[PDB]
Amino acid sequence: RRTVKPASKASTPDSFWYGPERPLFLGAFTGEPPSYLTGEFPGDYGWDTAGLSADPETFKRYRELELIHARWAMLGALGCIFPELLGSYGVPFGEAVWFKAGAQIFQEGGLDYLGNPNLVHAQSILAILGTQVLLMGAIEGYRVNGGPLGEGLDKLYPGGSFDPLGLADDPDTFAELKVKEIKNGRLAMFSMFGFFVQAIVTGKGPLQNLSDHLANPGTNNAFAYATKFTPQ
Amino acid sequence: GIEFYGPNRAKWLGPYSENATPAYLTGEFPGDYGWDTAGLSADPETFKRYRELELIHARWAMLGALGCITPELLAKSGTQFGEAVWFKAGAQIFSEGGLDYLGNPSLVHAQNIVATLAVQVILMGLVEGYRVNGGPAGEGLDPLYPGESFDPLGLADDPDTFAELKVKEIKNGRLAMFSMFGFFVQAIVTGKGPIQNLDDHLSNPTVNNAFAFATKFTPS
Amino acid sequence: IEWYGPDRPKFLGPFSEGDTPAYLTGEFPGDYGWDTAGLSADPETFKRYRELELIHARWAMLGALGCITPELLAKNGIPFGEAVWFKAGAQIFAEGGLNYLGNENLIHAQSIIATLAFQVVVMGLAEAYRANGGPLGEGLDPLHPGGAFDPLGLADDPDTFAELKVKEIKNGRLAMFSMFGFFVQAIVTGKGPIQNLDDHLANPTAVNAFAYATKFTPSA
Ligand code: CHL
Ligand code: CHL
Ligand code: CLA
Ligand code: CLA
Ligand code: CLA
Ligand SMILES: CC1=C[C@H](O)CC(C)(C)[C@H]1/C=C/C(C)=C/C=C/C(C)=C/C=C/C=C(C)/C=C/C=C(C)/C=C/C1=C(C)C[C@H](O)CC1(C)C
Ligand SMILES: CC1=C[C@H](O)CC(C)(C)[C@H]1/C=C/C(C)=C/C=C/C(C)=C/C=C/C=C(C)/C=C/C=C(C)/C=C/C1=C(C)C[C@H](O)CC1(C)C
Ligand SMILES: CC1=C[C@H](O)CC(C)(C)[C@H]1/C=C/C(C)=C/C=C/C(C)=C/C=C/C=C(C)/C=C/C=C(C)/C=C/C1=C(C)C[C@H](O)CC1(C)C
Ligand SMILES: CC1=C[C@H](O)CC(C)(C)[C@H]1/C=C/C(C)=C/C=C/C(C)=C/C=C/C=C(C)/C=C/C=C(C)/C=C/C1=C(C)C[C@H](O)CC1(C)C
Repeated sequence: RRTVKPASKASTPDSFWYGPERPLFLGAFTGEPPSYLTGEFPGDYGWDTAGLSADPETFKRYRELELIHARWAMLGALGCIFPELLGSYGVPFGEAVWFKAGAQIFQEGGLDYLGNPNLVHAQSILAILGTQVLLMGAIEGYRVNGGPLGEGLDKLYPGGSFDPLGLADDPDTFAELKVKEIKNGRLAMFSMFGFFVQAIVTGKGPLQNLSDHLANPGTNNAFAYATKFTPQ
Repeated sequence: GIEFYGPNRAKWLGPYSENATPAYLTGEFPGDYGWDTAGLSADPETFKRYRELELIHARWAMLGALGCITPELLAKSGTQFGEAVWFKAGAQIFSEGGLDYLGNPSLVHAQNIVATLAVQVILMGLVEGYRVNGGPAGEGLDPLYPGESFDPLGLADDPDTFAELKVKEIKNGRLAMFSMFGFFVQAIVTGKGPIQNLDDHLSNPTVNNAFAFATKFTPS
Repeated sequence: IEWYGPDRPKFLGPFSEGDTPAYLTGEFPGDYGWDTAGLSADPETFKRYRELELIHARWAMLGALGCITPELLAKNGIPFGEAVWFKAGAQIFAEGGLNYLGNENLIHAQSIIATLAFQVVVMGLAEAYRANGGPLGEGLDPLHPGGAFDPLGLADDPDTFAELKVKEIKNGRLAMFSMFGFFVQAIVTGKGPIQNLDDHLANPTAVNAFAYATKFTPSA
C-alpha cells in the first residue's frame, strides 16, 4: 500500500475523454472535429456533421436538451423494461408492456401498482394528468429557476440535494461521471428510439422482442417486418 | 446573358428576388439562387456543412433516381424482373430464388439479407470515413470536389468548366432530389412504380392525377 | 403590464428570470423569452424565424376562421354538401362540384386542376410581391408594410402599433395552437372542431381525448 501523490504533477494524465486527444465518433476516420467542438464538454466525439451547434449559445442550449433528454430516456428505458421484466416472473400487472400500460387506467379495478389493489389504485385519467402537470410544472420551473432544493446551483449539474452521497466532490471523478452519464443516456435515447420504432413495427414488448430474436435470430430480426409498411 | 455567379446571378424568384436575398448568400457557391428564407445558413460554418449535405444528398438522389427508373424501364423493355417496382425490389431476398440481378439465376443469386447488410455496412463505413478524412484515394483534398482519382476522364481542369459543371451537378442533383421526394410520396399515395405512374398519367391526364388519390388519407 | 423591456411578461411567469437568453431583448412583439432550444441565437436566423412566425400566425388565423365558419353556418341552417373542413376539398368530385354557400349558381367549380392552376399563379405573384414588393409597396417592411394594407389606419401611433403588434402575434399563436389541435384531433377523432366541442359539452368526463387514446396502438 502506497499513498497516491497529488495532482500538481498530474493535472491531466487521466483526461482521456476531454481535450484535443479525445475519442471521436468515426475513430480515425473523423479527421479533425469542428473548431467549436474542442473537447471541453462531456461526450464530445466531434459529431456535428450538420453544423446545428456552430453557435456557442445554441450549442449550450443543445447540451441542455441532450442531457435532459438523456436522463428522461434512461428513466424511460428502465421504466419500460422493469414492469415487463417482472411481468415475466409472475407479478400480475394489468399491462406490463409499456405501450399498453397507459390504458391500465381504463381497467375494471383501475391502475394497480405491481398489480396490487391495496396500492395506488388510480381510477381516473385526468386526476392523474392534473396532479402530474401541477407537480411537473412546479419542479420543471424549479429546474429552470431555483426552488426549494437549490437556487444558485448549476443548470444541468446542480448537485446539493441532487448529489446527496457526494459523488461529484472530486472534479476528476466528476468529469468522468459526466461522460458516463451522457454516454449511458445517449445509449438510452437510442434504445428508446428503438423502443418506439420496434413497438410500431412489431406491437410486442421489447423484452418479448428480445425473446423472439433469441428464439431464432436468423428469422426473427427487423427484416421480418420489412414488408409490413408496403403501399397497399 | 446568364452568369450563375456574382450579384446578378439567376435567382429563385426571378424578377421578384432583389430584396429576397440575405447578405451572406454571396454568389460564390454553385446553385446559389438566393433561397434562404428560413435563415438556416446564416453562419458560414453551418452554411458549409449544409452545402456538403446538399451535394451529398444530391449525388445519392441522382444515383437513386437512376436506380429506380432503370429496372422499370428494362422490365417494360422485356427483361424478367421478379419484382421490378423499386419500393419492393428489396423484398426479392425473401422469394424462392432470392435476388437475381437481371433475372439471371446465376449472376448474383443472393439468399441472405443479413450478410448483404453486413458487407454493405462494412464497405460503406470504410468509404464514408475515407470521404470524411481521406485515405487510399486522396489524403488531403476537397471534402466535396476531391478529384485527382475521381476524375479519370478529366473534365474540370479549367476553373470555368469546373464552375459550370458544378452548377450543372448541383442542379441535376436538386432535380433528382425533388424527383426522389416525389417517388417517395407518390409511391406511398399510389402504390405503383414511377414509370407506371407516368403511363397512367399519359393514359388519362385529367382523370388519373394526384387529386384522384386526395381523399385517401382522410380519418373518417 | 409592459409587453416590452426587461420586466416584460414571460412564458414561465415568476419562474422565468434565469432561463431567458441574453439575445431575447424585449424588442420584438410576443417576446416572452421562450428560446429553450436556442434556435434564434443568431439575429439573422432570429429575424427569419420572426417572419416565419408572423406569416404562419396570419395564415393560421385565416385558416382557423375558415374552419370554424362553415360548420357554424352549417348547423345555422345553411346547406353545405360537406361542411366539415377536412373534407371540404372533396366537394370538387361531387356531382354538382364545389358550390360556395350551397347555391348552385354562385361559383359551381367542377375542375380542381384549373382551380389549383389559378391558385398557384396568383399565390406565386402575391408571395413574390410580399418578398420584394410590387404594385402595393416597394421598400416597405417585410412584415408590417402598411400603406395599402392599412385602409382604416389603426397603427399610425407607435404605442398603438406596438400593442396591436403584440395582439396580432398572440391571437396568431393562439390560432396556430388551435390549428395544430384541429389537425391532430381531426386525425384522431375524424369529426369537425365544432362537433368535437358539442361532444365535449355533451359529456366532458367521458368524451375527451383519452377516449381515443388506445386508437393508435400497434397490437401485432
Ligand atoms: C417570378 C415568378 C416566380 C415564382 C412565383 C417562383 C416560385 C418559386 N420558385 Mg422560382 N419562381 C419564379 C421565378 C424563377 N424561379 C427560378 C428558379 C428556381 C429554382 C432553381 C428553384 C426555384 C424554386 C421556387 C419555389 C420557392 C418557394 C417555395 O418553396 O414554395 C413554397 C410554396 C409552395 C410549395 C406552395 C405550393 C402551391 C400549392 C397550392 C400547394 C398545394 C397544397 C396541398 C394540396 C396541401 C398539401 C396537403 C398535405 C396535408 C399532404 C417557388 C415555387 C425552388 C423550388 O423548386 O422549390 C419547390 C427551386 O429550387 N425557382 C428562375 C430561374 C432563374 C425564375 C425566373 O424567372
Ligand atoms: C408559473 C407557472 C407556469 C408554468 C408551469 C408555465 C408553463 C408553460 N408556459 Mg407559461 N407557464 C407558467 C406561467 C405563465 N405563462 C405565461 C404565458 C405563456 C405564453 C404566451 C406561452 C406560455 C407557454 C408555456 C409552456 C412552455 C413550455 C412547454 O412548451 O411545455 C412542454 C411540456 C409539455 C407540453 C408537457 C405537457 C404535459 C402533458 C403531461 C403531456 C401529455 C403527454 C402525452 C399523453 C404524450 C403524447 C403521446 C404521443 C405518443 C402522441 C408551458 C406549458 C407556451 C405554450 O403555450 O406552449 C405550449 C406559450 O406560448 N406561457 C404567463 C403570462 C405572463 C404566466 C404567468 O404566470
Ligand atoms: C442499442 C439499442 C438497440 C438494441 C439492443 C436493439 C435490439 C433489438 N432490436 Mg431494435 N432498434 C434500435 C435499437 C436497438 N435495437 C433502434 C435505434 C431502432 C430504430 C432504427 C430499432 C428498430 C428496430 C426494429 C424495427 C426491430 C428491432 C428489432 C430488434 C431485435 C432484433 C434485432 C434486429 O432486427 O435488428 C434491427 C436493428 C435495427 C433496425 C437498428 C439498430 C442497430 C443496432 C443497435 C446497431 C448495430 C449493432 C448490430 C449488432 C450490428 C448489425 C450489423 C450487422 C448486419 C453486421 C433486438 C432485440 C426487431 C425485433 O423486434 O425482432 C424480434 C425489429 O423488428 N429494432
Ligand atoms: C418534376 C418531378 C415530378 C414529375 C415529373 C411528376 C409527375 C407525376 N406525378 Mg409526382 N410528385 C412530385 C414530382 C413530380 N411528379 C413531387 C415533388 C411530389 C411531392 C409533392 C409528388 C407527389 C405526387 C403524388 C402524391 C402523386 C403524383 C402523381 C404524378 C403523376 C400525375 C401528375 C400529378 O398528379 O401531379 C401531382 C404533382 C405534384 C403533387 C407535385 C409536383 C410539382 C410539379 C413538378 C410542379 C408543377 C408543374 C406543372 C406542370 C405546372 C402547374 C400545373 C397547374 C395545374 C398548377 C405524374 C406522372 C400522381 C400519380 O401517381 O398519378 C399517376 C400522384 O398520385 N406525384
Ligand atoms: C386551446 C385550444 C384547444 C381547445 C379549445 C381544444 C378543445 C378540445 N379538444 Mg383539442 N387539441 C389542442 C387544442 C385545443 N383543444 C391541441 C393543441 C392538441 C394537440 C396536442 C389537441 C389535440 C386533441 C385531441 C387528440 C383530441 C382533442 C379533443 C378536444 C375536446 C375534448 C377535450 C380534450 O380531450 O382535451 C385534449 C386536449 C389536448 C390533448 C391538448 C390541449 C391543451 C389545452 C389547451 C391546455 C390545457 C387546458 C386545460 C383546461 C387545463 C388542464 C386540464 C388538466 C386535466 C390537465 C375539446 C373540444 C378530443 C376530442 O375530439 O373530443 C371531442 C380529442 O380526441 N384535442
Ligand atoms: C448528434 C447529432 C449530430 C449531427 O450534427 C446532427 C444530428 C444527426 C441531427 C444529431 C443527432 C441527433 C439524434 C440522433 C437525436 C436523437 C434523439 C433521440 C433518439 C431522443 C430520444 C429521447 C427519448 C426519451 C426522452 C425517452 C423518454 C422515455 C420516457 C419519458 C418514458 C416514459 C414512459 C415509460 C417509462 C413507460 C411507461 O409505460 C409509459 C411512458 C410514459 C412512455
Ligand atoms: C443523481 C445521483 C446522486 C447520488 O449521489 C447517487 C445516485 C442516487 C446513485 C445518483 C442517481 C442516479 C440515478 C437515479 C441513475 C439512474 C440511471 C438510469 C436509470 C440509467 C439507465 C440506463 C439505461 C440504458 C443504458 C438503456 C439501454 C437500453 C438498451 C441497451 C436497450 C436494448 C434493447 C432494446 C432497445 C429493445 C430490445 O428489443 C431489447 C433490448 C436488448 C433490451
Ligand atoms: C433550400 C431551402 C431554403 C429555405 O431557407 C429552407 C428550406 C425550405 C428548409 C430549404 C429547403 C430544403 C428542401 C426542399 C430539401 C429537400 C430535400 C430532399 C427532397 C431530399 C431528397 C433526397 C433524396 C435522396 C437522398 C434519394 C436517395 C435515393 C436512394 C439512396 C435510392 C435507393 C434505392 C433505390 C435506387 C431504389 C431501390 O429499389 C432501393 C433503394 C435502396 C430505395
Ligand atoms: C417557440 C419555441 C421555442 C423553443 O425554443 C423551440 C420550439 C419549441 C421549437 C419553439 C416552438 C415552436 C412551436 C410550438 C411551433 C408551432 C407551430 C404551429 C402549431 C404552427 C401552426 C400553423 C398553422 C397554420 C399555418 C394553419 C393554416 C391553416 C390554413 C391555411 C387553413 C386552410 C384550410 C382551411 C381554412 C380549411 C379548409 O377546409 C381547407 C384548408 C385549405 C385546409
